[PDB]
Amino acid sequence: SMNPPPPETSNPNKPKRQTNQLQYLLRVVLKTLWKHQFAWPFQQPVDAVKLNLPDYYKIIKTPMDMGTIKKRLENNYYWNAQECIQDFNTMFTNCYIYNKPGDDIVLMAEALEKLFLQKINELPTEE
Ligand SMILES: CNc1cnn(C)c(=O)c1Cl
Repeated sequence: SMNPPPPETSNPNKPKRQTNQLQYLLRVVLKTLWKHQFAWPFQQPVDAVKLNLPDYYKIIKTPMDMGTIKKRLENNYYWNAQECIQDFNTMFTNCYIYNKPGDDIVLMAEALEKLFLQKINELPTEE
């Protein structure tokens, strides 16, 4: 079984804007998570072929990862901050759905989610 194509990261047919919250999601949220000791498994799409996990994309129909989110933010793919927050939420939920609770990857995802929630609880004000 092949990997699926990665999620779309640009689209010239959508209007674009810079906002306080979107800037914060890249400059603070993404950048801070990216530096975490346990960020590496979440920095790019899950390579189910190399991991020999052909059931990964049988189970996970909405893949998401921080590499994709980073590109989306850089490419102004999101109009609303919540679209980006939803992508982070999806990334964590995918990990929890697919993996066994005792797996290191879940411990890692949970550590990142803790940091994520700390950062989004300090989201700046909307225009
Ligand atoms: C490299 N990241 C991985 C690898 N395997 N699985 C099952 C995952 O959920 C993740 Cl995030």
